[PDB]
Amino acid sequence: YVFDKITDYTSSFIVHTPRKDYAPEGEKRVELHVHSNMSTMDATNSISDLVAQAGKWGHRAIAITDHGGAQAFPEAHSAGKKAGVKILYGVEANVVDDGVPIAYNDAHEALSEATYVVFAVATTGLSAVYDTIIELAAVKMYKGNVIESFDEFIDPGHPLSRTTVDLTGITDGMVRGSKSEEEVLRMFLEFSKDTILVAHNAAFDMGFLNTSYARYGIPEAANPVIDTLELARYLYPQFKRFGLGVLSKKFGVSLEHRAIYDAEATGHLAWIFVKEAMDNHNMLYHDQLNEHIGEGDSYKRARPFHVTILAKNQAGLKDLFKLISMSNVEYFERVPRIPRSQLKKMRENLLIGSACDKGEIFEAMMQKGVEEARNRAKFYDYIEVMPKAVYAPLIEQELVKNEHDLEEIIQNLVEIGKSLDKIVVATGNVHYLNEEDAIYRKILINSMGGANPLNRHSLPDVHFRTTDEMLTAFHFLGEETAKEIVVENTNKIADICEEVIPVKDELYTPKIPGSEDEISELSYTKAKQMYGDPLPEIIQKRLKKELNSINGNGFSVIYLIAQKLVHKSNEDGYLVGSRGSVGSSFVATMTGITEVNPLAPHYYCPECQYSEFFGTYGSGFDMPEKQCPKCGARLNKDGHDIPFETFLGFHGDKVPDIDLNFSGDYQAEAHNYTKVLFGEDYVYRAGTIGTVADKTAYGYVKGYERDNNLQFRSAEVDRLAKGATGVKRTTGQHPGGIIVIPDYMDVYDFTPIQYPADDQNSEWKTTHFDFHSIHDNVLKLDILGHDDPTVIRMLQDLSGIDPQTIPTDDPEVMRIFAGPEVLGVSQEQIYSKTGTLGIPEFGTRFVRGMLEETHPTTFAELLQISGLSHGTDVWLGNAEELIRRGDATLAEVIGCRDDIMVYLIHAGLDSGMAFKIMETVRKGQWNKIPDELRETYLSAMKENNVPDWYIDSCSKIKYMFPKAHAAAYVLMALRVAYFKVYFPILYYCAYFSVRADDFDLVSMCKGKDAVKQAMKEITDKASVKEKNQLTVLELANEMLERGFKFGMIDLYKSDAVNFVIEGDTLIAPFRAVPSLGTNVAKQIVEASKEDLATRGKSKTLIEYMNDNGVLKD
Ligand SMILES: [Mg+2]
Ligand SMILES: [Zn+2]
Ligand SMILES: [Zn+2]
Ligand SMILES: [Zn+2]
Ligand SMILES: [Zn+2]
Repeated sequence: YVFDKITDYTSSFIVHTPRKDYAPEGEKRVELHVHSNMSTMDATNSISDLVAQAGKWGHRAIAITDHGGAQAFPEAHSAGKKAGVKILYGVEANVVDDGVPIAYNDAHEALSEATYVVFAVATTGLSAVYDTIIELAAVKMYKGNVIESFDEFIDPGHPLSRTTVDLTGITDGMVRGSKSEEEVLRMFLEFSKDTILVAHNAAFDMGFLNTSYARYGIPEAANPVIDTLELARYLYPQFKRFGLGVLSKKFGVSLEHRAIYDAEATGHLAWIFVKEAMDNHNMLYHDQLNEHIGEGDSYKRARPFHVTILAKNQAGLKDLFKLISMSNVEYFERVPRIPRSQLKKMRENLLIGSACDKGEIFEAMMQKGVEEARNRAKFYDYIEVMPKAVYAPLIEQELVKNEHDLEEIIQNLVEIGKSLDKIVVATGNVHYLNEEDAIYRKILINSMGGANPLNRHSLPDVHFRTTDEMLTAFHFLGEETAKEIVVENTNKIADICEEVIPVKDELYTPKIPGSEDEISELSYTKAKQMYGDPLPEIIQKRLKKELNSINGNGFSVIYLIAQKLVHKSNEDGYLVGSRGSVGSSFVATMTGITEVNPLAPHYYCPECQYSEFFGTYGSGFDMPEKQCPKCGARLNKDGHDIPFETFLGFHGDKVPDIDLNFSGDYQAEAHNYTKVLFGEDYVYRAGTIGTVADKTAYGYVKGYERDNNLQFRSAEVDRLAKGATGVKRTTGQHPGGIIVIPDYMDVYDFTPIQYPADDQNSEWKTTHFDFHSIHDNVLKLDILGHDDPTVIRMLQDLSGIDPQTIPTDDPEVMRIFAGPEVLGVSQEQIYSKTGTLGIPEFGTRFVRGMLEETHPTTFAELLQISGLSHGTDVWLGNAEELIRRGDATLAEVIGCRDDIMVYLIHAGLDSGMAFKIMETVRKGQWNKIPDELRETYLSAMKENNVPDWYIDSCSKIKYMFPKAHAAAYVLMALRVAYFKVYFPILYYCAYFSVRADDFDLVSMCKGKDAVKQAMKEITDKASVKEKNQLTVLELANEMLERGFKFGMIDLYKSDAVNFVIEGDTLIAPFRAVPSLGTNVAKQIVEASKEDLATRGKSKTLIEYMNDNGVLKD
């Protein structure tokens, strides 16, 4: 089979009828237990392909039930709508019994004075139903002292398996000659009279005893019982391990596992436990031992079991989301846990199921008996019986002795269900699609090793089974029973559930009263202040069209939130930049959200509010410095000719998207204000599902071959890797996204919630679903963090210059981009043609060579450089050769999509056609577009006399950067350049303190020679770290060549993270010193050489300073 590379399903190399459901059309099964790749590191197939498979097999419904999550619900919805297959939305939850009693036969005896027969049993196994006691020990204890002892051996007819001979120190001879049970049971019944039975895991030992009793018609002997396991859990929740040995060790009790020892050990503890129960609490009787049960962290110590929960109706889906959210947020231990009481409250619209062999019913039937399974099954709505293979690992694990006993377990479960009038269904616990895939799942598990108990044994065959396979597998039950539990009951369960929709259809934005009016008032107030009450026609038309598009579509909330966030940012003294197309909005400019002005190049008078508008000038900043005609003030200039259609789309029917680069420091404050704005219960950090990628998958595959010692063709490694790829590995938060839920709706109408990476200490909750499926229905606010706003603010603190006052039309920043002669350093010295090292977006070697080659000296030319840099194929094979060959200037070449549109409309082409042409070129689809469309575009361009090179340039373009983000980058660059060109020490301090994280401090402090040698090493090389060090070292060499110097870290002159300035030397932060740490840095700031070492706690860092000359000081 060609998987890229041809696979025979046996091996791989480097140079078919699909599975069919043969059942009749109406007699197809419904698969009710499906695990997708959203079950963390458990299943490997996407829900989409499972749903597609089901749609080819004619099943009328399928159920998605992942392990503790619903993260495959949106993809499942899409797949079910494509395949015409009904989706039942469920989860495989880990449910913990809320209340597990400590005392079993409630009685009003006094614990301090009662007689305890602390007993124990050696066994042939764990299943009281299919294995028997091989020994019986007990110690009658009083007042904490032993009174009597009863130890006996019981001989099973079969020889003891080597497992028992080892687990239990009992051999066949050891019990070769022993009394019959009937007799040993009667002896223990008389011995255990008028006493309080005691056991560790008293459920296990009481079930065995009662089963043995019932084997001879002996009375059940229901005297009061105590389970030391539960008592220890309740009394010492602090412990995380409660096994006898562990507990015996903790409380200093000695044990080798022979029943006699076990018994004496439990007794030596049980005395302590009962004393603690009587003293530390008010439990002086047996009954009082059960009063406080299932209260508190009880969920944390309980052992979860698998349950299947299916949403009955849309209310049921909301309830499943609330249960998933609570299991993630309130009842999480090493897994999302649902207390059984919570599942009972919310079950009117939930069909609860018995799940798999890890369920309560299968566990009870295989280890406790039909009556316990019949009582537990009372709580479920349907019973799940899987084909024997799924239960095959149990036989290999020796839980079920043979195929005869396993057939007895499945048949009993079918009967118990008919008896209680419950739907019994065959499910399949599907974890993969076809059987060739099994190895896919096996290669994924092996990676976890001892973490996954599934490794201890072999994995089952959990593959989607056709209807006939399931029917044939359960045929062992009978003919009118297999067809019932496979086809009829499953379809009955499917018909019970009403159609559910997990994802909404429209966008639900928050409501702020007076938002449209507020946005209009802000925009018009700013416009009047900048251009006068008799507003110019151009600005009038722009504002009217923008505001009609915004307020008309109900998007004023997006702009209003953006405005409040940016205003608060300004009040704290932080500039907010933007990413995307928000700068294309003049309402965004006037409301203060953006600093880019999308208007046409224009002059405006600061005092008269006069105005003149112009495509002769590419941008207003690139215009003569004229003086106001009306008065003597220097006319201000602005405008970058950015249409709003790029942001609000043609016709303005598009949802505004405002990504704001707030400072890295202030992002927390911004998110907290988004909470204040909408409430702590309606804002959630966005969520991302980190999965396994091919590098990791290849690693896991190679690890399997090494561990199992099997060679694979390299191509087989490749095929196996492409198959373990896409499996959920973890969950994360988006870098700065926040999702807001309308106060007239709750999060559960959209998604469950959780903590990122399941960290319960997280200050924010994330959405359970991907932001990629909830962002078309609720507002996703991108409050991103960027280092640029952190640099400008510190430069303002260091210099006082208000950032806005800085002029971006300076006549020396163009010089910075032409050459370093403005800086006062030679190209030979700074090792770069342009003195733009460290100017945001203008210091990468590639972009620096682009500048050296084209020598731009205008704001429009700098925008073209930024576009050439963030566009694929727009330059290396496009405008780099059109410029070197001399065909076109830097200004003429295509650099941004908005530039494409403006030029096509600067020429006679109609605006609508250009928008279409701009979109086509932006999406790298010009080649893809059919000749009819390409011909319309070509004819229009030629009629407007479009230069022939332009069309050729368009054909090779892939992705083109937006013009507004480019203008933001260029403004930040020009402000940081003002300081670099005018106030160098301040610029250098800000850059290092905010961006530089890796300093070869000793080399930088030594002088130029050292930095030069260090750069050579990197030049000869290299790891990401080496190149980061090389960028910091290059800025260091520029600063050193400029006469400024660095200083060694000073105990009384070094800030923890920020460089300090004295003359032309920046004192260095403690953070820079190799691994001086950040917490250690803060501690030093808070504060003999030994005394300093103490405040810091590291001897190794003390040795560093002792060698670099601070400790010498
Ligand atoms: Mg025991
Ligand atoms: Zn699983
Ligand atoms: Zn399960
Ligand atoms: Zn399962
Ligand atoms: Zn004027």
